[PDB]
Order: sequence, then structure tokens, then C-alpha cells
Amino acid sequence: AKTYIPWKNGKLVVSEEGRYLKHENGVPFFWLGETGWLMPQRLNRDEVSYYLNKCKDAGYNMVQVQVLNGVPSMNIYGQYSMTDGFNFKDINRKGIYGYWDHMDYIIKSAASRGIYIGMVCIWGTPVEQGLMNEKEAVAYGKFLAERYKDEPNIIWMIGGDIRGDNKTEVWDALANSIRSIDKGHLMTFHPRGRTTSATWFNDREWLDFNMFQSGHRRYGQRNYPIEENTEEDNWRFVEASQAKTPLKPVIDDEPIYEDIPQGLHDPNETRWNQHDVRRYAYWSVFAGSFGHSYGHNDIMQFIRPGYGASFGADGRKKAWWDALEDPGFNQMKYLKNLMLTFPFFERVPDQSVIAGTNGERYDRAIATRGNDYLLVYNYSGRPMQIDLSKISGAKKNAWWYSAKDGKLEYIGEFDSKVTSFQHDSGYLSGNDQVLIVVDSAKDYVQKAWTALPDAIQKWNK
Ligand SMILES: [Cl-]
Repeated sequence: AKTYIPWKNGKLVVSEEGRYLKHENGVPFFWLGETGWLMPQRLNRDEVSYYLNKCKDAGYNMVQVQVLNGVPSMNIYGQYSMTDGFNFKDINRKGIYGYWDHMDYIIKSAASRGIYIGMVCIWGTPVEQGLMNEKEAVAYGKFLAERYKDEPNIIWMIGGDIRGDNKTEVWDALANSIRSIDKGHLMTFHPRGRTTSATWFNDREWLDFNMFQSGHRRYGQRNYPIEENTEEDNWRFVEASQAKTPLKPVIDDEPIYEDIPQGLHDPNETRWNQHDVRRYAYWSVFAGSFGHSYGHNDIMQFIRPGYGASFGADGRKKAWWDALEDPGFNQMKYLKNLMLTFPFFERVPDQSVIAGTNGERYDRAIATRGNDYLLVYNYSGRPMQIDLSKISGAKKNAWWYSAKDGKLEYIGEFDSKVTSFQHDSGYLSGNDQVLIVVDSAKDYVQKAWTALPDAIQKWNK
């Protein structure tokens, strides 16, 4: 089938209930993000095409980058991002393929594949180091907005692994400068680990939605902006952000990365794996997030042999082109395809769908529902009691949905009451399921299906 181009449906807009993203014509936008931080600095033209092809084929519709990782930044071609600080008057040179011409090419390359670029204007580190002041932030924002306002596939990202109370004046100057010119793209803030942008900027008129970073510490790794022994409960950040008024959408834009060490800095520590990657994804979305962003330790830094690695990556062991074949990267599509199968905007998180005593930590089942359907993600497989009366219908149909491979298995028809469910698979064996329950009068899911069809095709002609 033809390439799905999301912006054929119009610009991205925050939906009326303040929880999800939609296009202008009302079509849902389930954000499925990939993290390609060092793509502008490390990938050449052919590598950009290959990486974005792989992202498109794995269902990603948002790839985020560090537009600038330094002052100045340098790309693989040996081109500077700035010649005279933040003075961009003479940045374009006739017959020269410049740093910003390669940035233009990355955005056009994503556009032909139906992918939005998440533009982290400037990573937090050079800003924290005082390399961009308020005056320069205004000039940089003017340059970025005038260059990219007419490119449809852009999402502005202020910050970049930094607290909102760190160089606040600089971030506000940058955000308001872009915002004065570009009213056709959504904007947000990428915060420090274990923080949410909602803590500082929920009430900012330039912020359309919030993001948080739940990565990359394990339970009990304080060695603090969060409660002790709650590190891996990324659903807590969703709750904390949405408790703030006005209600705005939220997403985990930086959960744990596949193959990154627990706590980042010890390369001999236990690495986060595909099962953990799925757990963070479903926990964030079922808590109320509008979508999810994934990352891989080898891909985000585009590691290859002969490059120094961050956080225990090893170019000689696995390069970014090999990490594109890893399980977690290729399982995110099953989360996106599931969410797009059901009425999208009436969805709410609802732990009251789980009756009896819910489990703790990895045994905490998590539920979300519409008016006529409910979804319960159970990472461990611990038996559950589900209150089927929380959705419509005298009778309900139920299915098991395998998060690792999208396998669908019909269970049967049930009367509307508190019902026991347990999946026939190893406990804590990486056979995490979503329990799908739908009012028997609705046909979002068919009884004979062993997979979900491509839900996007409803809006692709
Ligand atoms: Cl900080």
C-alpha cells in the first residue's frame, strides 16, 4: 500500500478533551517515536535514507534529533552549524552543501516517509554551559522558525535533558521567538531524567503538551525528584503531569533505552532489555499518555566501530545498523496498531477496571478504557479480576493480545460482571499480554482474527 502521509489530514492539534493529538480534520495521531539524537551530526545522506526507511517500516511516525549538540555543531561532512555565533544572515552559501542544507535534507527525507522530525533546537548541555544566551536564543528561534515554518513534518522541542528551572529565561526566549512566527507546529519541552516538563511549563502558552523522561534508573538506584523505590513506575509521571490544570497531553519521550545499562554509568551493570522496553511503553500509554517514544542505546548515538561510546555501547560488538534489527525496536508497532484499533478520543486511564487486590511493581496490572472497550496490560501474567461492568453491553467478547509479536487469541463471550482472567504462559517469562474486552454489539475486533489488521489503512484511502 501507498505511503501514509499523516499531514494529508492537516496540522497536528491537541484534541478537545486535552489528552490526545489529532489532525485538523479529526483523524487521530498516535505518536510512535524513535530516538535518533545524533543523526544531523553523524549520518551522511544515504545513511539518513536507510535509517528513516527502517523507522517507517517499523511503524514510527516521529523521529527526534538534536538539531545542535554543541556551539557550534559539526556534521559528518565537516560542516559547521555556525560561522559567526548565532548570526545567521550569511549561513547559506551558494554551491556549498552546508550543515543546514543537510538538516533540510533530513526533514525532506522524513517527509517522503510520513515521519515528523522532533526538533530538539539545542541540547541542554551547551545551554547549561552558557554557550547560548537570551539574545542569541531569540535570533536562533527566528532563524529556525523562518527556515522550517512551511515544512509540514516538524514538532518543536525546547530543552533537552535539562530541568525547566535551569536557564529558564533562555528557554522561554527561544520558545517565544519560534512561537511568534510558527503557529502551524506543536511545541513542547524535553526535561531531565525523572522529571516532567509539567513541573515548570504546564501553564506556558507556548507549550502544547508535556513530556517526561522516565529513563534510565532501576528500582532503588538513588545512590532526588521522585519517591524512593518507584523509579520503574513511569505511570507515576503520567498521573503527576495530568493532575495539573489546565489538562494537557503527556508522553514518555525518553523511557529506558534498549541495551542501555541500568543507571547508565556502569557498563558492566544489567542492561535494559526488550521486555523492559515493552513494559515502559504500555505502562505509560495505559496510564494516559497520548503515544510513546522508544530509544536504543546503539541507535540514538549512531555507534559504529572506531567511535567512543556513551553508556557502555560498543561499535565493534553492535553498530546502529545492527540495532535496527533488535526486538524492542521492532515491537513498538504492536502498541501503536492496538491503540488505533479502538475509539481513540474517549479513552481514559481507569484502574477501577481492576477488581480485588492488584499486584505491586511488575505485578501491577494497568487498565485503560473507552465507553464500549477496555484494555488491560499485564506484564507478569499474575491472575486478574476484571470489572466488565465498567464498559457497555450485557455481553462482552474477550481476547488475549501478545505484546511481543501482536498474536491475537479469542477467549470467549462473558456476562457483564467481575470476571477472573489468567493467560496460559510462563509467569514473568516475557509473554506479557493485553486483555482486550469489547461490548458484544461492537466489531472493533473479530473473533477469528489471529492478528490485528493495519489500523492506519482506515485513513489511507
Ligand atoms: Cl538540569
